[PDB]
Amino acid sequence: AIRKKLVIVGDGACGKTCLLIVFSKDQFPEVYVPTVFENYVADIEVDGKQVELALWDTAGQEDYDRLRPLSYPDTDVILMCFSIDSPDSLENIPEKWTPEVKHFCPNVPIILVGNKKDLRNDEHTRRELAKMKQEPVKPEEGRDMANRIGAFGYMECSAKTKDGVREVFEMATRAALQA
Amino acid sequence: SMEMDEKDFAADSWSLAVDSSFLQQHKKEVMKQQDVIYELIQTELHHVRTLKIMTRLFRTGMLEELHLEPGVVQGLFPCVDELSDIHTRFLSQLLERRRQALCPGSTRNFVIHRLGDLLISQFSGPSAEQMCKTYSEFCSRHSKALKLYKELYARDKRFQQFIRKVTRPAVLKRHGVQECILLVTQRITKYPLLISRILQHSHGIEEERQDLTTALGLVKELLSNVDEGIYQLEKGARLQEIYNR
Ligand SMILES: CN(C)C(=O)Cn1ncc2ccccc21
Repeated sequence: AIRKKLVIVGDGACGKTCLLIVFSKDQFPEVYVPTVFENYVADIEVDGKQVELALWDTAGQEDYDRLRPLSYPDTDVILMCFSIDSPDSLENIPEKWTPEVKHFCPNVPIILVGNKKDLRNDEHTRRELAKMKQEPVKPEEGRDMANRIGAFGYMECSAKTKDGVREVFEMATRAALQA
Repeated sequence: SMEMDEKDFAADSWSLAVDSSFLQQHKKEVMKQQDVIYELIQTELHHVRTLKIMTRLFRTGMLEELHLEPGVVQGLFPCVDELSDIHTRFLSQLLERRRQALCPGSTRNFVIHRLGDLLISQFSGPSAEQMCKTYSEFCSRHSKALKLYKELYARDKRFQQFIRKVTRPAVLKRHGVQECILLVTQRITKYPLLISRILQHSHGIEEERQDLTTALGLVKELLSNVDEGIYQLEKGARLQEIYNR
């Protein structure tokens, strides 16, 4: 089992902390959803290769430009997250998070991940966003942003229902193993 | 971590730590407030435990088993004793507040109503000055510590055997040398998230809502001062590289 390192980046509202929690427990918490994630080493077997994938969050580091890059050394794969119920989080991907990740993690694969895909057809979500002349992110808008920023791939998931969460982390492991 | 504290913080939440008959006596908003305070104390207990792995397992083991050059162990673990002193004292105060709150005849049923004042004390005066001075130094030596560890692991056979030996047990899975350094760096930026969620469920008593509002501002002031006092030290960097920064 080789050791690989994953770091998730994105705005505070993208749901990155919840995604790391639901993956590490293989369960959306039924009693208490933790405010914070410390770290985790997941045992993953992808395509017959065994890997120990260390998981890290950047939540709470968004306003601190000198503390935040301390999470980046020796990273093997970046998960760049946005929320599908938040077009503003997708707008921040190409000129805030992408230049930073490419500077501190050169040649490290980036997977653009659209979180909260369960809210794309949520009526309360559609009514609230319509007030600010907005709508949930379309699948093609996510694919085009991933293509534009030079992402390794584009994926979607829902931490609430667990759909697509395992696939994201198995693909991150595959990306971390590439030359 | 001592067994008494581990058992007290073994449950996933405060609602699962207390007796179900004691839980039933509280309103929904108090259970939500207590679940977040329990998360803050339990993660502080884990943070202090991370600092003890660095001081007792790693640092002390290298001094008593290996023959490294002078100033190498200090370079690997900068400010670990000072950090351990700040957080063991803060953990002591948090656990003492939980202990005083316990019902007579019980070692698990408690409600903490007055956390704000303790947080204002930790993030103001001399203790905030020491946290700022210590994190500003530690975070500025982060990259030098990681590069020194990699050189030692790759070139020293006895150091590599030592690391492989002490990190082999399953309880050390998340706690290698580099993982411990990032766990500590990331700790301070977890406080605003926890304090803000505690504040969200502390409107019942105006004085408590005000004390947590003051505590949140003091934590953010501290983080801004630490962030502004960081410059990565580099072994071998010349003065010219430094003043042309
Ligand atoms: C001209 N410079 C300094 C850069 O292009 C490097 N860069 N890019 C993003 C970023 C964030 C923090 C620090 C330096 C960063």
